[PDB]
Amino acid sequence: KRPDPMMIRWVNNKMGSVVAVPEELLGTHAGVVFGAGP
Amino acid sequence: LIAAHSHIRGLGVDADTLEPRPSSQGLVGQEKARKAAAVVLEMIKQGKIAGRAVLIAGPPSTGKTAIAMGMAQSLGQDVPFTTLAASEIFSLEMSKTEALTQAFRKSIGVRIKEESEIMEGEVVEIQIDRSVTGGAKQGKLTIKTTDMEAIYDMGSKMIDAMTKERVMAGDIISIDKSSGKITKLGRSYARSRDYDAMGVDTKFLQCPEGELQKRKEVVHTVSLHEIDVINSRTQGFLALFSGDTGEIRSEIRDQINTKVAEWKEEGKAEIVPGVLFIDEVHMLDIECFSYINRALESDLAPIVIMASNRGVSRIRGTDYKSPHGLPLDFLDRVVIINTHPYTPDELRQILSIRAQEEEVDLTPDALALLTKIGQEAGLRYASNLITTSQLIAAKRRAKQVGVEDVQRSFKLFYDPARSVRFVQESEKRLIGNDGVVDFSY
Amino acid sequence: GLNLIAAHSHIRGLGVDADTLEPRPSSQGLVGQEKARKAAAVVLEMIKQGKIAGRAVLIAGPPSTGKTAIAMGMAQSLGQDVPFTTLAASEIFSLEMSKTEALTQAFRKSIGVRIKEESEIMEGEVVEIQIDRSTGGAKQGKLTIKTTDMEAIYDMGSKMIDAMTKERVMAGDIISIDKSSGKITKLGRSYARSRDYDAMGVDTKFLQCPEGELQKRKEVVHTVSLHEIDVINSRTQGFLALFSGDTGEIRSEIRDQINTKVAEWKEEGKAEIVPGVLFIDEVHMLDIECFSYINRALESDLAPIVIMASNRGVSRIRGTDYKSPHGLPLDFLDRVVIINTHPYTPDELRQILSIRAQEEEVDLTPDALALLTKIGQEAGLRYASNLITTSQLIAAKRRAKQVGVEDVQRSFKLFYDPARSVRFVQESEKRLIGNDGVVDFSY
Amino acid sequence: LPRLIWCDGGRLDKPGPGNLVAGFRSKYLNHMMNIWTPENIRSSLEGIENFTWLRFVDTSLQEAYRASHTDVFARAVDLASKQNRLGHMQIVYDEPEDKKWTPVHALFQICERENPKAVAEITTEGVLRDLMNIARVKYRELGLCRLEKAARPRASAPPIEVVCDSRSAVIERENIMFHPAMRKALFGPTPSEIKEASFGPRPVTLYPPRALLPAPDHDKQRFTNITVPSMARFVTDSG
Amino acid sequence: EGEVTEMTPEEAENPLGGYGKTISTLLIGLKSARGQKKLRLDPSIYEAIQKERVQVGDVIYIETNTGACKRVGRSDAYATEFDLEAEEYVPIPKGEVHKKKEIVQDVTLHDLDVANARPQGGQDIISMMGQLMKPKMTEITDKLRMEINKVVQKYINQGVAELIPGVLFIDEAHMLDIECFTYLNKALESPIAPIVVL
Amino acid sequence: ISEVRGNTRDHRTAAHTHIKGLGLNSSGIAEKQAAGFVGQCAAREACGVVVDLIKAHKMAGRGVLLAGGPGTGKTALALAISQELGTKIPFCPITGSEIYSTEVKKTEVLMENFRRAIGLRVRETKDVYEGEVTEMTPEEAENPLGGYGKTISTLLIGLKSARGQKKLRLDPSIYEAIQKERVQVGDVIYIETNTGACKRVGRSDAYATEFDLEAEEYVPIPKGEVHKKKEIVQDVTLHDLDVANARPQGGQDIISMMGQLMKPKMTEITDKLRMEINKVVQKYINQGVAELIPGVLFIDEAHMLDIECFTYLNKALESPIAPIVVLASNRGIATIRGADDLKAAHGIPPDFLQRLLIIPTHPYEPDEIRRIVRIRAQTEGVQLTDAAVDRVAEHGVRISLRYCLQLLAPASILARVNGRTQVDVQDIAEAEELFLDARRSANILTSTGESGGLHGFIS
Amino acid sequence: EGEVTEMTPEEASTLLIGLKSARGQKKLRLDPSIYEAIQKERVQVGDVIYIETNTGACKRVGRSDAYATEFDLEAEEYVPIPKGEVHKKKEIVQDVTLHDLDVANARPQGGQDIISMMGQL
Ligand SMILES: Nc1ncnc2c1ncn2[C@@H]1O[C@H](COP(=O)(O)OP(=O)(O)O)[C@@H](O)[C@H]1O
Ligand SMILES: Nc1ncnc2c1ncn2[C@@H]1O[C@H](COP(=O)(O)OP(=O)(O)O)[C@@H](O)[C@H]1O
Ligand SMILES: Nc1ncnc2c1ncn2[C@@H]1O[C@H](COP(=O)(O)OP(=O)(O)O)[C@@H](O)[C@H]1O
Repeated sequence: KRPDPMMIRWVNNKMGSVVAVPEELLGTHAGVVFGAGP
Repeated sequence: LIAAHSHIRGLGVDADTLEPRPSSQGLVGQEKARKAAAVVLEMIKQGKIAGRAVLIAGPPSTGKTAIAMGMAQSLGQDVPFTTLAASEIFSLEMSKTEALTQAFRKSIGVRIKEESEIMEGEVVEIQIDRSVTGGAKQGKLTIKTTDMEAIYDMGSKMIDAMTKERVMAGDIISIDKSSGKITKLGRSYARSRDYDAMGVDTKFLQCPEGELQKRKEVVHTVSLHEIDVINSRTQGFLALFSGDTGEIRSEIRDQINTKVAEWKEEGKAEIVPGVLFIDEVHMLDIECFSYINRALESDLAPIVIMASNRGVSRIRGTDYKSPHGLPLDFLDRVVIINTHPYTPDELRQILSIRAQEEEVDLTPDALALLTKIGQEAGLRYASNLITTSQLIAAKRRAKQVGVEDVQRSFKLFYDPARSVRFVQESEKRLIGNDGVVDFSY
Repeated sequence: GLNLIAAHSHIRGLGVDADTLEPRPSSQGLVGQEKARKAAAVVLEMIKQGKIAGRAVLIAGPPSTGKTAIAMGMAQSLGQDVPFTTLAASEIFSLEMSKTEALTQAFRKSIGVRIKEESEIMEGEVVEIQIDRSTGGAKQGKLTIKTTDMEAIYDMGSKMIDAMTKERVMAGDIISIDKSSGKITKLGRSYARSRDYDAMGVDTKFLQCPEGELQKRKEVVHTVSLHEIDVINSRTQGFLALFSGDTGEIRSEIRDQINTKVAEWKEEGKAEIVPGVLFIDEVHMLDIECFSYINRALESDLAPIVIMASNRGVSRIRGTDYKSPHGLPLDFLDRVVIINTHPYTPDELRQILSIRAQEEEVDLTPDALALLTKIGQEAGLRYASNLITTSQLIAAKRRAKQVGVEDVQRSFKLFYDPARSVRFVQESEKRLIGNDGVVDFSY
Repeated sequence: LPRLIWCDGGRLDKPGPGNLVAGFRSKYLNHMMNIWTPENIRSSLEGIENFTWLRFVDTSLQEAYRASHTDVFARAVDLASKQNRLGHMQIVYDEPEDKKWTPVHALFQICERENPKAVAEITTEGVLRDLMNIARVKYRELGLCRLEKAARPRASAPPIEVVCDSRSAVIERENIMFHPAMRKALFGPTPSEIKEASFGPRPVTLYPPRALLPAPDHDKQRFTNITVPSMARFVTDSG
Repeated sequence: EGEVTEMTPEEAENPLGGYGKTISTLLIGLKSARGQKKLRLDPSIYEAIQKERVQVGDVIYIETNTGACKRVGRSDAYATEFDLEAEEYVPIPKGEVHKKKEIVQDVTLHDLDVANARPQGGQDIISMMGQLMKPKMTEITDKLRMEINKVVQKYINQGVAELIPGVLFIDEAHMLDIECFTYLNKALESPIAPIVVL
Repeated sequence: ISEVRGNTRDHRTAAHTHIKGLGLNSSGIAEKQAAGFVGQCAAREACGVVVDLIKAHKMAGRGVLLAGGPGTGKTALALAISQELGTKIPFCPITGSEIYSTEVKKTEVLMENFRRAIGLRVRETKDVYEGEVTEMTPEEAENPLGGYGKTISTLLIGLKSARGQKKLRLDPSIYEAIQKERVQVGDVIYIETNTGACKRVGRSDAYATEFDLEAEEYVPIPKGEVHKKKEIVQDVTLHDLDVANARPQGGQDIISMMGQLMKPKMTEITDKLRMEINKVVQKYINQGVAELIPGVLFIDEAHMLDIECFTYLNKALESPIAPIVVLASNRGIATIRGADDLKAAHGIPPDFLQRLLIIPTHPYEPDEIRRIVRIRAQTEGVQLTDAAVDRVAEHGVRISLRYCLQLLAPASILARVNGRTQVDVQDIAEAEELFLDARRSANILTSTGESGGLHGFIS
Repeated sequence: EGEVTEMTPEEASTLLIGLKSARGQKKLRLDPSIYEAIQKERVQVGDVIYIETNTGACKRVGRSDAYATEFDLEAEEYVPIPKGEVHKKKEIVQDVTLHDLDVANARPQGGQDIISMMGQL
């Protein structure tokens, strides 16, 4: 299985929260906020 | 706040015999009118009769509004009770006829029954996927009771609601699947500490128990007018509240009348006929009355209660005078209830009730003087002096309203009869009907 | 058909000799009114010649003397070739626009611009279509089409393939193509292919194959009124306002441009101007502001002829508190000629009732016709004409083949005429609501 | 309609051979002798002259010129690409030392720089927020979004069309009656635009930022008069 | 009709329109109990599907008369409790994907007048915005009424329609005015006027 | 940017600028000359009870009538009531002329003003973080998700205000707002805790020199704390709630946006909305988070209302949430504006007149006029000789109070253009001859307009 | 006025358009904005077009009938090539009024105001 190239995932549970980003979006402008721009 | 009819809390009649008590539920006297009104309440509560027009007539004061307001208080919440000042029918947005049609149809309720499913549980997990630079959204909710846990798919509308509501793990939430409303109720454990800006701390709750889903019957009452508005439009249902409806086409109302009959026989709806109270009806014109003649003839007509102060008076839009200000072919359709001027023993009781409602402690001498003033100057004026005397008594730090305070109130504030004398005594310094006046000393 | 029998359905024209304008005593559905029908015949000559602009004619006479009948006669004898505008004066009182705007629009509807345009048009039965979609569609395609006289293949351009696939053209369809624009209209389905049409219910009609050349230069004649050109130019889809009617008060500089543009087309020969006629029924319902407008709207070269009808005596002009003949100000009546219509004699009443009975489906005995004629003299032509329908329905209910005196007498007894109904209100006065609003409900 | 009227200069606004007025009048009345063009505005921008206020209404000479020439639909799309920043200043520039700061070029935008709504969005208990939402909350609580339609139009039609045997008329029908830019505004970005906006090295704006068609008031009926039978009817329509 | 099995847009790269790209067609797969089709839809029919919020696995209805689309529900193949929103789970449509239905309709001439005065049936932009603007009566012209007489006359000549002329009852007719009565003198001459009872 | 004007910031003066209050003792008895009033002692004492009625918040929909000739101080008394109450209490003044809108039925206009006169005060806490963004920094998660290139557990933002610096350890979901708002380092933002999102105010003017040209405005750094939590008090009329519900403002769609670009006509709002507003307002009052502030609707020239307005006010005044309504009239015995054959006192329908507390205002004695002249002179800043005070007061007695008061400003100018700071009889005698009163002007109309053919008045 | 012979870009947006008549050819350097006007008209090579080069108006007159047999059927309006000079210079005296200026400055007019087709407001 591989995640959707265009969708960023937020998830929250007992441990708190994470956001996970497709490697297709790292190296785009969307990656910049995660420290992983062009 | 206290208002003119706040003490009126019913019609004051025996529910068995319909006998009016001489004082009850804030109403005093008027026993024939109160008994007639009690019979009209039975016609309303039974609902079988359509379009009976009742006119409460009498001189000013004498409780025509008070009795009509007593009826509203006796019907309770489920039944429609539309009140019109007859001056509201004149409009720029719509014709007078349309304004009357809307007010008639506001007075008929439609009690829809729905069955709905609500979820309720502790949120164990929430997951949301968002597109970059676009509207596409999807997600999953993991939700729990002491006895179930399940994972639900979420659509875009749910994801908007979930974030608007800031749903977080450990929250207790309930979701009406029919309306799509989400509400939070508390938390199963403390708000987690690592993150800043996480918002106000909730109520505590223990986890919900039993099944996640449950079914719930829910009942909604809407007017025929509200159905008219919803069905005349694809878009713009804000007209329910804004006015702004235009003149709704009659073939829409034909369809709604048919479908509501179908909904009733189908058992989807119970029709609930209420009343239109038209206040000071002599403000309607001859075209309004000609419309109402036949609006009354529908089997969806409400019972129409009316009030008039008028004697033999000119009909509006008309050359000629008629009793009550109303035309005769209209009055042929109308039964009249008559209210009468009060006895001093009735005025004393009404003033005592007003004083209690306004929380004012009259001395017996102040009440006697106010009763005498009530005979000479009118019930409304004497009721105004109660509030005035209370203020004056308080400024002199008295415990109770004395004759001193009523006399000073009477001195400061003129009654209508004394004001008319003041006007007659100063006809040159007041402006005349022909506009002449003298400003010089 | 759709068109039912109405009050004027028997009128087919003016009943006048085309050579001399002499009216015949009865023809084309009009009886009598000979002096008035001759005058209306002279007005038709003025209209059809188009030379004179802005004449106003008043038809003046008592009620039910054929003022509308003569107006229908003129409309029917001009036919569809000329703009005829039928205005009730009550219509000028719009909430959408001012009275003078509504009068301008009525005048502008009554002048036509006549324009002649050719198109090549291709019409035939489809023998075959093939289309290649590769897969985005419409890459290429071929049409085979025939008449009873001719057959051809056409290579199709991709936008014609879009037209063909939009209108779901299939073998056996009889189609016309306006090849100057490429709209295709499915005139029908050929009978020779009836079994190919498996999705068509038994109610489906079928045509024979078209005839002659597959391609013809058809010539179309259009007439568009000045009002249509005005409304077209008022907003981005202004022509829709010719139907919904929500034209505002269209600005006069638009009209002045259009007047210049049409005079240009006339001198270039691109178009012809066809002056029509405006009919204003019950012209006395216009007010003093309307009349002072009409005074000068008649002075234009783009004024129609105007024809007006009034029942009124010396009567109050609307919007003022004084009285004038026909209900019309003398200021206006100076620019008008009057045609006067008279009451009918009994033999004219007999003839009109006969024509009305033959236009209706009514077999009428001679004594019933005599009785209805006497009722006509005493109760008026309209009441007697209304009794024809009634007596037929009574005769039919008793299963009778003819309307007899018995049936007319039931009708006369059941339905009062105006004079009997006036007597009824005078005898019933206390039980009716009087002008003072008083009434007594008691026995 | 004949093409003489509908195509060949019987329409006053459309230039061509046989309509020599329209091209002149279009240029001179909308640009040369037009008060809202930036060269004309810039002459009147001072003193008590008629554009003196423009300095303070938060709009450029270019924006004033666009708003005077585009229609209220096109302007409403342009208004989608804009931010309520003067309302955000009400949240931030708040203390007495902030002196109710406002950009001086936005000085006259008083009623949006201060109004209660923006504050009610931000307070932790939404009392004034809920008070401003009563009408739509009540509407949904009554279920009028979900109750079946009790009426619909008995007949329905598409718009009337001009029939003219010219290709230009057919092109114009597509340009106006199926207007691409209005449709694109209503329904929003295409799938490749969402990809091209999302995978690029730098952000990029979209012609509308979103689909601008409103949400339907009725949750099940939406924008059509089609109705579908249901088990409730099926049980009850046989006695 | 069918369950939507696949749904795929195809795009136009408009160079200089300024609105950016547009969608040139949609390809959609509809499956019924009896058979299956793939439809290459016109953009204006895809806009109807966009308004209806259709997704793969929905059951939909497409009236080609209007180009309107109705979402009937989710396919029963997906029937599950575990969605927060109250979906209509519906079975796969029976019969062929493509159907023709015969319906008998009762309309008045006024319903036709109004339908063509304020159009709402197409998927064009005028029809679209006409569903969003406030309802409003308008002074419908005699041109529209005479045009609709010709439309109805063709339905009659085609045999698909029959005329049912009825009656107008004007109660309280004394409340009319001289302009109304003058107008009835024109209106009652109309060759398809009703019977009028005062 | 803007050039501040430094020299002067003094007030203008209008007909009632001297009225500062009702001028009453703590016992409520009127002082014979106080707060700018002279006389009217009974009417001021009655208005003093009216002030106490309003300020007590017990009662709804009581009516008051100020009755008396023109110039007898009725609007002075109304303005004094508004000042005794102070600006926290709503005060909605209209003339009866203002009710005849072209957009809506006049009873809607009356009901709008009726609910403008009712205030609501709501107390809430505002809770936001603010600053220029000093830093943005992800934290990787210790349990990264499979198949994803990065997993972020926290998103740190540094916020700086003029008064501090703070590291906000935010929930990772704020990436959504940062992308959509396009937040950079050096942009000024706030984060609101009721959503956890952020909004961008602009770029900090600390960066205004980053480029020779950039297309954005620059905004100052917030001069508050970096974390702003405080209570805020919001005052709205119930009419503001009507409009906020009937004409929602924030809509993102094309129809909302076309709406806010077009003429925003008022609409005939329903009693169903107003009743539903009242019922929810009363919920929050019972919870104690809001408090109702019943104000005053003052209707000047109330004889301009017609009988349809008055019969509506019957219903309006009977509703439980209603202002105090004050009417003023001077029209003697007069025809009701909408009922051309009913004449009544004050021009008020007798049916309605029974509701009102009536306060009469009487004429002024010569010495009261003279006292008002001096109060008016010292308010307009005019300095007079005592002979000039007498001559002005003589016009106040012989002609009208208003006329004599109006001569003070002309006479002040005529004095200073003779180099005199103090106005004297010579100046009054010129002002009164340049500026006629009504009656002397009417005598000219009677004398010169004796004929109209030429050089005569049009009549 | 001529048959379009060429539509070549010459800028990073400026075209050269070639126009033909029975009496010769001419090439025009196009301003980027009149090019978009020509592009909003559905102009292609082989079409006949009219241009007011001073006012910036242009019209597609049709497709030249030298292309009439591109296909045997296409939904297209084939017109003869212009028989005159491809370029014409005319002196026109144009009248307006101050009210035409009022109207033009008060509201977007004509093809600017497309939403006006909805009527009502
Ligand atoms: N019989 C009664 N019992 C109690 N209160 C009364 C009675 N009659 C009148 N009132 C009160 O006195 C006032 C005047 O009566 P109202 O009903 O307004 O008279 P009207 O018939 O003119 O409407 C109201 O505040 C009402 O509550
Ligand atoms: N000379 C005539 N010949 C034939 N029919 C006539 C004649 N005069 C009147 N009628 C018919 O009698 C009826 C009444 O006359 P009409 O012209 O309608 O009245 P008015 O003159 O008041 O308009 C109409 O149905 C009309 O067709
Ligand atoms: N008692 C008073 N003391 C001081 N000034 C007064 C007094 N009464 C009236 N005035 C002033 O004289 C003028 C007339 O009073 P005003 O309130 O306008 O009369 P009204 O409202 O009755 O027409 C106003 O300029 C007012 O300020």
